Amino acid sequence: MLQPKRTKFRKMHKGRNRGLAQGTDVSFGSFGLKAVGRGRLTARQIEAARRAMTRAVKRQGKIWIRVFPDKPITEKPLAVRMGKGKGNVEYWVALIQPGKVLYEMDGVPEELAREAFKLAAAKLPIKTTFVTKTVM
Amino acid sequence: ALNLQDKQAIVAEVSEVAKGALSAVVADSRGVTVDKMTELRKAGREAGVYMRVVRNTLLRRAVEGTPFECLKDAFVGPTLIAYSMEHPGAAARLFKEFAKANAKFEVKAAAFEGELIPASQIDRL
Amino acid sequence: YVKLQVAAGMANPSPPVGPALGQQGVNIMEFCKAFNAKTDSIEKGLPIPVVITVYADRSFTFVTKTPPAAVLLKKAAGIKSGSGKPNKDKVGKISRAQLQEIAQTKAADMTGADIEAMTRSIEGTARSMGLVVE
Amino acid sequence: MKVRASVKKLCRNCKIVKRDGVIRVICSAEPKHKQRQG
Amino acid sequence: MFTINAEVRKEQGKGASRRLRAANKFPAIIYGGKEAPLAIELDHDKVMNMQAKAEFYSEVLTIVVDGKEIKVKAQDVQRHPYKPKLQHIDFVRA
RNA sequence: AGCCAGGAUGUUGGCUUAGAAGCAGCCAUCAUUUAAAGAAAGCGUAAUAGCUCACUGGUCGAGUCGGCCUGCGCGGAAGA
Ligand SMILES: [Zn+2]
Repeated sequence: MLQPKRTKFRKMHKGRNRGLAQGTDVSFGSFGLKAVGRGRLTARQIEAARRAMTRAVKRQGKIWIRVFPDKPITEKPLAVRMGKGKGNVEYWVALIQPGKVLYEMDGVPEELAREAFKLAAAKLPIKTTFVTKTVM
Repeated sequence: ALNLQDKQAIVAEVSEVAKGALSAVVADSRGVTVDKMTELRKAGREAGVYMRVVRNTLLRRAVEGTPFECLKDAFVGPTLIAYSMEHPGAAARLFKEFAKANAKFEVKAAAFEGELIPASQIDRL
Repeated sequence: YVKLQVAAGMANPSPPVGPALGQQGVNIMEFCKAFNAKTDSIEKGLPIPVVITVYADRSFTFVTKTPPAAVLLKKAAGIKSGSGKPNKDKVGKISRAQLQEIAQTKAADMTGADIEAMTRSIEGTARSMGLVVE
Repeated sequence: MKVRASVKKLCRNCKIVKRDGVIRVICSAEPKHKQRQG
Repeated sequence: MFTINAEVRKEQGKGASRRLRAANKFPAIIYGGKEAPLAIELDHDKVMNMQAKAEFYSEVLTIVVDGKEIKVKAQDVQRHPYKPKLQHIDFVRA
């Protein structure tokens, strides 16, 4: 379950998720799963999904994961008042803007890939579509 | 399925063995097993006979290739044609005994010399 | 109207023959020993196919046909069992003369036009069980 | 009667229908495929 | 062979472009060579179905502008982020 | 789309199994007669047999198939 080996700082500003994505195109595989909607991907989500589409291909072809959960989220536990600092680090997320490419794939029949990606997207919080790499 | 090119080539093959053939017999192919049909295909390659089941509106296009055009009303109903490229007869004598052996289908109308022969007079061939 | 594949001079065990065509009204021992009297000529160890034809009066007529493509390919390559992994693992060999002997036996038993058609159907059963043609 | 908010064809004999503003899935073959939306 | 019909753009900027895109038309450009650049508009559909072939990118095409053809190649093309759409095309004079 | 017809030989392909015969499981999946017929898409057997399908000929007679992009609606939808 992905997570930065080591970081400069332990915690982060909530920040915003605004504007559109970079890496709109499929640069490695023949096919890719692109995100239409905008949202935060926990590492758990990405892992579960990668699993789903790994079962789906019977471990053939190849799978890239283009997104990384590099920003730490915190939570104060239950029954704790406000203040007294910033909450402890719960988990990691990747900010996703419309048009990012979450996974790439190739070495597989197209039909099968659309399938595997449907099964992968069942595990994801955000609106997604199927896409093909193009010439230029 | 069959593309227009497919149909065109096949019309050319039926028209091509039709030009080369001495005599033909049109018959009903319905209600008979592929076992007895491969049996009349062995009794076909043995008698020199070219056996076919071909589409009707395809065989109007191939038989427009002359002089079998008297057969274009014999193409209503399922069509199995026996072209004897070697000898005339041996189709018309083989089919009546195959249809009396099976007692299925028909064997409707023949063609020889450029004319059609009615079903009870195919005993001419 | 039933079919079985019975070893050369053999008949009347319970699981292979007796029940199968015995629930059909057939007398079991006449089939058994007229089939061992006909197929006494088939080599020991080859299953030979037999087509049993039963009529409303239980008197049957069976055509014993020539041993299978797979059995004559077991014997003409010398082997016992063919491949469990055909054309991946290859278990024996036959020159074109054995393809043509097995396809004269099966020239009596095929639908083929020429001995090349029967040699090609025995070619097909030669690629089925893994055997190499050399 | 599987009653759920996602209803599908579970084989080739399952046929979708809208009766009285409900979407159901009806099978001739398999009583177990009988579904209603809800 | 591909033939694209086009009109000369009387306007420019973000506003012009987004009114273009709303009307089911889209802006592109023709540069390269001794000449000056020529900004033009196109029908989104025609071209979207035309670049739906590969050769579009490897070949010399023609563009009909005010009675006058130019022969060009496809240089780079920016697509809308998630939509089956085209924001723009760089045409380089062939 | 419907309705009539056929869905063949080698062969029960080999492996394996008390049995696997298109249809436990493993591997190949060729060739023949072909209008067409997967070494078979499902029910079926102790294993068969038995039943449709893929595929093709017939009858019919002019439009039909399913994606893409969007507009408005349906279900998803329970509380004092
Ligand atoms: Zn069903």
